[PDB]
Amino acid sequence: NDTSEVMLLDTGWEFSQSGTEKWMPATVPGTVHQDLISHELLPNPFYGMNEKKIQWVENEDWEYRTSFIVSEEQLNRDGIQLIFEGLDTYADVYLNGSLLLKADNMFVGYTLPVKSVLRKGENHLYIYFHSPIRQTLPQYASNGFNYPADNDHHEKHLSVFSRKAPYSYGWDWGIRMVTSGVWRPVTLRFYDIATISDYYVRQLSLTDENARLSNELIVNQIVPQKIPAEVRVNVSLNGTTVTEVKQQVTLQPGINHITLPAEVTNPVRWMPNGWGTPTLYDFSAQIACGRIVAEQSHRIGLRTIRVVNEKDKDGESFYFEVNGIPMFAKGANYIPQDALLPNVTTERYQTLFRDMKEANMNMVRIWGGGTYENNLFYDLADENGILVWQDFMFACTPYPSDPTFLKRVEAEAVYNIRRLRNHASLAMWCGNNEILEALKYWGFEKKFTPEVYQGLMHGYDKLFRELLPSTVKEFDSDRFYVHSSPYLANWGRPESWGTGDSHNWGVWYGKKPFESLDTDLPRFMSEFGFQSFPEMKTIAAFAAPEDYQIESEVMNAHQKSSIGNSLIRTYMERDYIIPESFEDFVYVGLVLQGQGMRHGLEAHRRNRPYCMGTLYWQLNDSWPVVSWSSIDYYGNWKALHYQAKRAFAPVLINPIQQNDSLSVYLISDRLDTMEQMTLEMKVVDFDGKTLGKKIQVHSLEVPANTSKCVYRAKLDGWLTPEDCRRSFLKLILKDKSGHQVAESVHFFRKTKDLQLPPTSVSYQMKQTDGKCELTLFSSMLAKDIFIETPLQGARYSDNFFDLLPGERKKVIITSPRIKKGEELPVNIKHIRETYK
Ligand SMILES: O=C1NC[C@H](CO)[C@@H](O)[C@@H]1O
Ligand SMILES: [Br-]
Ligand SMILES: [Br-]
Ligand SMILES: [Br-]
Ligand SMILES: [Br-]
Ligand SMILES: [Br-]
Ligand SMILES: [Cl-]
Ligand SMILES: [Cl-]
Ligand SMILES: [Cl-]
Ligand SMILES: [Cl-]
Ligand SMILES: [Cl-]
Ligand SMILES: [Cl-]
Repeated sequence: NDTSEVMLLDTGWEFSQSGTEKWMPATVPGTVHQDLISHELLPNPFYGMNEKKIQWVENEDWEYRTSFIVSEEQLNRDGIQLIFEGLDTYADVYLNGSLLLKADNMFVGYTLPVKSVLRKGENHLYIYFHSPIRQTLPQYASNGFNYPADNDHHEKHLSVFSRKAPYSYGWDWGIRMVTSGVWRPVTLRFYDIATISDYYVRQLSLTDENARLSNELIVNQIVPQKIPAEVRVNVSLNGTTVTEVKQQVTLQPGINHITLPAEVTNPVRWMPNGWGTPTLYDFSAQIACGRIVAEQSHRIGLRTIRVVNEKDKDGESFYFEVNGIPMFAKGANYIPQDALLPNVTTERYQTLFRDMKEANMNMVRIWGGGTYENNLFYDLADENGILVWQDFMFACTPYPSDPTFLKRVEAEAVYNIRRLRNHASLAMWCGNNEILEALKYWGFEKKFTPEVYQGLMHGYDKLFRELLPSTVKEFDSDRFYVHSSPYLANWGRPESWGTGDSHNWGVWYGKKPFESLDTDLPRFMSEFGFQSFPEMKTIAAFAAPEDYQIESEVMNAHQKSSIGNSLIRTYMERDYIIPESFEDFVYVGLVLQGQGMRHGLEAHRRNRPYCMGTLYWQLNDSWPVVSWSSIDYYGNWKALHYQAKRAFAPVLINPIQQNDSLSVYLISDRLDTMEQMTLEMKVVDFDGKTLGKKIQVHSLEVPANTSKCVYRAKLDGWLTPEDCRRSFLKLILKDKSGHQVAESVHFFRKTKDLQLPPTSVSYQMKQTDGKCELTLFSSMLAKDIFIETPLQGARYSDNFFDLLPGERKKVIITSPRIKKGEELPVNIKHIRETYK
C-alpha cells in the first residue's frame, strides 16, 4: 500500500512470574493464563473444579520480554513507531532502558514514537504487568465503601476501578479469570515523512441519485522540514474505480488535518441481512511525496441508519430506520467468545457470523460487560449485513466518576469511536447495561449512606449523561447514543413498558409463564432470556460421568446462577414431564428453552409496529457452562438457535392460541408485498390420519414489513378435547400457482398433556468425508427430535423438529472430522422416550 515497512513483534517472547527469575517461552498476542497452561503450570481452567485452583494467578505480577534486530537502514527511516493494539492492563513498557509508557486501559491502543530510543543491532523490550488486584487494593481501601458489583466474584469489588473487561472478574454465566498480557498485536512501523493517524469517511448525504462524502484525514508528519504532498482518495467497487479526487498540500511538522470531498453518483446501497446485498466500496487514501509514503483504506457501506426514539400515543418509540424504511430488528446479545480473548481465532469469528446469518438475524448487541470487539468482528458484521448496537464497557453497577477515572474513559471512548466509526454495520452507541435500572430498582439505597448514594447518582450523570454523549456528538455525530439499556422501562412496572426498550426479565427472574410474552409487550425487546444446560458432549468436556447430576459439585461449578437449576425444573414441570435421567433432563431442557423463547420471538414480531425488535439474551458462551445461550462454547446449536432461525424467517405463519381460540397471523419482513396467496391448514392425528377436511383461505395479501391476522376460529365445535391431545395442525402458505413459501405446525395442548404414541425413529445414512446424509422415518409423530452426535461443532441442516407421521425427512450433518469408513454415531431422542 505504501513505502512503510511493518515488523510484527509476535515471536521470541518469554514470560516470568515476577520475582522468580525463571523465564519460559510465551505466545503473543496471548494471556498469562494461556502461557501457564501451555507449560502445564495451570490445570485446564474449564475442567471440573479447577476454577478455585487457578485464582492465585491474579495476585502475582507478570513480566514479558522480547528482543529484535534493527538494521542501519531501518534506523535511517524518518520515523519508527511501536504500536500496542492492546495491553491488559496496568503495563509498564521498557525499551532499551527507557520507560515508554505506563498503560492503564485494556480498551486503548497506544502508538509510541521510538526511533530515538532504538539501537542498531539488538533491542530489548520488557513489559511489566502489575496485578490488577494488587494495583487497586489501596484504591479500594481509600474508597470507604464497596461498589455493588455482584458479578465481580470476590469480597472486594475491584473491577469498577479498572478499565478492564468486566466479565473477566466473573459473571452469572462466567468463570473468574482475571488475566493479563499483550492481548492484541504489537507492531513496529518504519516509515518516511508521515503516517495517516486516522482516516474517517464521513457521509454528508445519501439519495438514490448521489452519495456525498467527506474524507477526513489526520496526518502526523515526523520530519522538521515542510513537505509538499498530494493527498489522493480512490473509491472503487469490486476493483473498478468509481471516482478519484486529489488535493495539494504542504505538510507541516506534527498534526495535519486534511479534508477531501468525494461523490458517488447512483450509489449502490448497503442493505441489512434479509433486504438485499451488504455492498461495500473500497475507499483508499494515499499521501504522495514526489513515493506513496502513507496509505490507509476502509470498506464503506453507503446507507442511512436512523434510530427513531420519539414520544408517541403509546409512550416513546424505539426502532431502527434503515435506508428510509423501518426495519424490525431480529437478533441477540453477544458476550465474549472466551475467558481468554486472544484464544478466539479468525475461524471462530467467521463461524459465529455464519450462525447469526443462518438464523436470519439482522442485528447484534455487543453487551457492555465484554470488550469493544476486534476489527474482524465489525468487518464480518459489515459483509454479512448485521447491524451492530455497541455498548460502552460499563455493566450492572455504578462506577467511579473522579477526574482520573473519567480521563481513562475519555481515552477509550475517543479511541474506540475513531476505530469503529467507518463500519457500515455500526448502528448506535449505548452508555451502559442496566446501570440506571440498578440505581433505581436494585435496592442500593439500603446499602449505602444517603451521601454516598447521592454521590453515585451525580457520578452516573457525569459519565453517562455528559462525558459519553459529548464524545459521541464530537466524533460520531450522526450516530445515535442512549445513556443506558433499558433507558426507562422496568420489567416489574407495566406503566413503563410503552417507553423505549425493555429487558423483560419477568420471564426467568419473575417466574412468569412464557405465555406472558403474548401480553407483556415492549416497544423494542433489548433483552429477554431463559437458561439451558448444554448438550451432553459439552457437559462431557468438563465433567466425568460420576459428575453427571444437576447438583454435583462439578455441575455446580458450571452453574453461576444460584437460582437457575430450580427455575429450569419449575418451568419444565409446567409444560413437560420431568425425565428421571440426567441425560433426558438435559435434552428436554434444550427443548424447553427453544419452545418458550421462540414463543416470545413470535409475539414480538406479531405485535409490530407497537414492538419493533427483539434481541434475546444471549447468543453465545465464553466457556462450557449452563447459560441463556443459543449456541454453546463449542459452537453446537441448542434447540433455541434452530427455533430462532424459524421464528426469524423473512415470511412466517404464526398460529397463536389463547382463550380456547386460534388465530393465524402472516408476518413478513420482505420489502415486497405478496399477492393472491392461499393459507392451507389441516388437522392430522399422531398416526398420520387427516381429521375432517383441509381448510383453505384464498385471496390473501401479505404486505411488506407487516404482521396481519388472516384467520380466526374457536376450538369448541371444531375439535374435541380428545382431538386436542391427539392431533396437530399443519399450516402451509402458497402463491397463486400452488408453490409453498412457508410452513408451520401447531399443537393445541402442552407437550405433557399430549397423548404421544411410543415410536421408533429409523434412519438410513450415506456417509462420505466431511458429510453424512440421513433419511429419518417414523410411522407416528416423534415430538421435538434431537439427532445427537459425539462430534464437537458438527452442523445440521435441521435439528430439534417434530418428525411428522409417515413423512420422510432428510438431514445433512457436516464436520471436517467426518471420515468415510468411520460410521458417525447417531442417537435420536424424542419426547415420548423420556418417560414410561
Ligand atoms: O445484561 C444482563 N442481563 C441479565 C443476564 C442474565 O442474568 C446477565 O448475564 C446480563 O448482565
Ligand atoms: Br519516531
Ligand atoms: Br506502577
Ligand atoms: Br492542519
Ligand atoms: Br431483515
Ligand atoms: Br444522554
Ligand atoms: Cl508516533
Ligand atoms: Cl424522547
Ligand atoms: Cl456507604
Ligand atoms: Cl400458541
Ligand atoms: Cl387455549
Ligand atoms: Cl417411544
